[PDB]
Amino acid sequence: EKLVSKSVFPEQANNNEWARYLYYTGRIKAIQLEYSEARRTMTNALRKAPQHTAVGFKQTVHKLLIVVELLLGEIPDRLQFRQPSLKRSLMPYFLLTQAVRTGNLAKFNQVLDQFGEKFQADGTYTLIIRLRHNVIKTGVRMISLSYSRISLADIAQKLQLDSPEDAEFIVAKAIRDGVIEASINHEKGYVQSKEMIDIYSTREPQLAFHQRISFCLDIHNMSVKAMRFPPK
Amino acid sequence: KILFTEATRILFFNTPKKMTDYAKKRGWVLGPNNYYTTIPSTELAKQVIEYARQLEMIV
Amino acid sequence: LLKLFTTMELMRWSTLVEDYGMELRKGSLESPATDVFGSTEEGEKRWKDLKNRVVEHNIRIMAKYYTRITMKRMAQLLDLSVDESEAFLSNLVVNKTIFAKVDRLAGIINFQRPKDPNNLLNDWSQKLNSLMSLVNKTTHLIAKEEMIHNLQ
Amino acid sequence: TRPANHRQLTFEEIAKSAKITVNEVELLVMKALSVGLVKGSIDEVDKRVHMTWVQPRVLDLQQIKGMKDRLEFWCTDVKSMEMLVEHQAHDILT
Amino acid sequence: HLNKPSIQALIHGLNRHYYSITINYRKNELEQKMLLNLHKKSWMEGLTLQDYSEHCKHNES
Amino acid sequence: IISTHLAKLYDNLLEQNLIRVIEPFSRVQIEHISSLIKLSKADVERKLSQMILDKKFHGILDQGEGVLIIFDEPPVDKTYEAALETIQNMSKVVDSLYNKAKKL
Amino acid sequence: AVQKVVVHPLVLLSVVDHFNRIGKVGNQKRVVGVLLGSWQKKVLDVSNSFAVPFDEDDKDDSVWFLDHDYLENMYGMFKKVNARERIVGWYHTGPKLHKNDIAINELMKRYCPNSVLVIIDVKPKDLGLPTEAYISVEEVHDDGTPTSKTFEHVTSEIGAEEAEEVGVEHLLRDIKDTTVGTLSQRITNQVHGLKGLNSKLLDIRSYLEKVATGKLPINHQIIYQLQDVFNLLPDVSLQEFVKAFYLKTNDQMVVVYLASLIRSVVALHNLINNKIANRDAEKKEG
Repeated sequence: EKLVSKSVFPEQANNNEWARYLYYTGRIKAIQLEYSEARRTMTNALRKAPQHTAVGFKQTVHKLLIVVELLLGEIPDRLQFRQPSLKRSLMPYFLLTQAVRTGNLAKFNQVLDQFGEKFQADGTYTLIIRLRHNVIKTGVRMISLSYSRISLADIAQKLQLDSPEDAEFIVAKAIRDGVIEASINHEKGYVQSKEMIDIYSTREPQLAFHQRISFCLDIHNMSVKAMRFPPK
Repeated sequence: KILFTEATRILFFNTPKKMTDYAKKRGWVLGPNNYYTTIPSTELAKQVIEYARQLEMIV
Repeated sequence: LLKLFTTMELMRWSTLVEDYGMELRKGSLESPATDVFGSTEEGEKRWKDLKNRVVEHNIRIMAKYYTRITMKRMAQLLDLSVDESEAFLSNLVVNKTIFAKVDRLAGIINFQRPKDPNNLLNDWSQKLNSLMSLVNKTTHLIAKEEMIHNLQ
Repeated sequence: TRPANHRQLTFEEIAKSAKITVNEVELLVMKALSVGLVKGSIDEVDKRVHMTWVQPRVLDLQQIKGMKDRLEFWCTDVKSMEMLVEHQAHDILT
Repeated sequence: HLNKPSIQALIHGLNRHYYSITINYRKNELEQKMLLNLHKKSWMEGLTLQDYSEHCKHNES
Repeated sequence: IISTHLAKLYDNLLEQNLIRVIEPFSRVQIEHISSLIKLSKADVERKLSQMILDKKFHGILDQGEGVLIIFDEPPVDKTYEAALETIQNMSKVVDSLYNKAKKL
Repeated sequence: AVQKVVVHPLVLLSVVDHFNRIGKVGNQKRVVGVLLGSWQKKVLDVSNSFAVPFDEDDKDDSVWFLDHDYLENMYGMFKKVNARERIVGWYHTGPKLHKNDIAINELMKRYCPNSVLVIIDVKPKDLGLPTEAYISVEEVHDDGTPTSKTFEHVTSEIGAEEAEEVGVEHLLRDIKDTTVGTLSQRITNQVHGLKGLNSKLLDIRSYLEKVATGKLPINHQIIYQLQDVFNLLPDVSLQEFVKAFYLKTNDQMVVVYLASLIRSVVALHNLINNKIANRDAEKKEG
């Protein structure tokens, strides 16, 4: 990680080496707890990953993006658990994801006891420890996405927290991070989420479009510079 | 806004005086009843001027 | 009375009677009571008709020179209950002569459809090139005051 | 008095200032529009009046100086943005 | 000899009864700058926005 | 053939009554419109829900307080309609360019 | 009377020629002549002009000469040449109006009742002042003021008909023109508009400086039009205008995604074709 921070990767480097560097820095910041940038980088690398070859590469990248996502609360898409070249290889991680989405500590414990060798084999046993300890945050994430407001007693009932104060503490920790946007009203008990203001007339589309058009302009300029006429 | 009593309860400062000192140590204040944009038109203008620049000045 | 019903400004029904009612419903010594506003059945029909005509003249003059009026407040500004005033404004709007749209708590009387972005930036750009009356302003400040510049 | 920073004037201001009842502010505004001095509008719901009026007055040489300063502020804003766009587009202006 | 005589003039006696003298236009900078005002729009349309509705219709087309 | 036809006519005339009125209003209580139209709350609620669901009358129903809201959908969206379809058009162009790259 | 006065790019050249031919020795700095043209009770267009022998003396600005029979004779000659143009007004250089302007206008009102002063600025051609046309009006000074004349400004345009504008173009055709508006030229136009706005700002500020300290009298209609114009300024606040973000981002749709992505794809397509073409050229050559 320290070497990465003081080393700037060349932009002209070939696609596969760029994908390798992206994978390496993504693993570094995933075990370094920079989960958002981690998932962004592995999604980029998979976009740069070869479609046909690099089966082992795509398998490791898929495994680490799965764990990074569900650590952040995001559920990996089922289709990546369906291609023949990845199905049985992610079958341990597929059962992992099944336990994570179900969230039952019994099946979770049985899955851990059955696949811990695979979990450490990728250097993710500590990662799956944090996974086992972030499944609750994931649960709170879908709870808050579904409900605009919810009493902490209802939180404890739907999440099996056994205490309103425990629910308060856990939801406060979860809302500290950028997982849930809300406005807690302890006068009455509201978890009233922020008003979903119109994305248009909010300058956000302007910024996203500015970034995208800058990307297209750089692509066009680099293309027009790379015409490379021959001498004869 | 968070009430004096519940704040003292959840701030884990068993001495209410300790809770008050830790409250003054921060800017998070007691409250009266014990109950604790524009069009910048410059950076975006720079952006559109930059777009025009990338259209002009040849390759 | 014809002035208050033709020129602008709100038609206060209460002072309308207190100023012309010894003269509409009753017969003046100078001129006897009109056969349109007597105690006859047609007289009282026209009487309530004008009690709604103050409503419509009010509505028209506010359409040119108001933006919004509240249902309780305009009801007492025409001295009726809410429901019949709503019904009469409905009759004024349905035949396509008055813009209005009524809420249970707002009862705004305007179509300000509210100025769309295209139209409101059109108005702003107009006022901006109407601000280009600044060019007339400066050319006049130099011309009409240049016959002063040579006069010092 | 209020330089359009808060155009919406609550009926309390017109009532206390003009020494009138809030029932009559609307009437006098309507009269002023009718004669041709102001061209504003009335919001009874929130008890506010919007004013866009075209009646000027004599201007009290100290007020001439104040409006001179306002002109200076807006002209230096114009100048500053002109230099900004010129510097940013110097590549294209040629 | 920079410019070529035309067939029409040539048939009508050019280079047989009369010669075409090269024509040069004396145009100093002052007259050029004054003629430039014929299409110098103004300081206003450089700040006058095009109609937004017409802008949207043009963009849609 | 007369029960069905007259039921259809009754529904249609109910629709015509509900559009010929409420034109003055932009936000009117269902109680007001029902009392002016002489139906039960539930039946008129179902009829208004059907009317909006059929997109016969633009609006939306806030039963959380029990009110009908009215608005219009601006047709400027045609530019985005062109935009997205042109986007996947250029996507197919890019696919053909990808094939041309496979040639290289 | 006239809501617009059109000055052809021929009377401009006539005034320049007159000013030059005089200022060879004629350091009067201001020369007066007669401008003809088709006369309309609508927009007025000046199609031609001639120079009368005008003399002015700096003493008291009241002794001057204008040979009027020369005026009549030249107008007769122009009638013989083209009877269509009629005496319309007059011109003089020296953009600062002198004292004899109104007196000369009264002198020339007999040959045409609606005589208009048309000043031609010769040397100062910085931003926006090709000409200024004035007409005398019969009002003392205002509702409650003593007598004056007070030439009235009329909006002026520089417009040409066919077979005159082509001469202008042929006289032009330097690196100038480019009637089609490229992005570069449009941004340059915006910069020029800002510059003109600032110059007008400095002019009005200068007059207000001259009035505020009492050197120049307070002119009531001037002050009134001021109060109007600073009343007329818009407000970028009042967050309903600010919802112009709607149309700004709507524009960003057509500029950012459509044309820019299409241009990028087109450039890439041009790239790959060259890369095949270069590859094919190499193969034709091991």
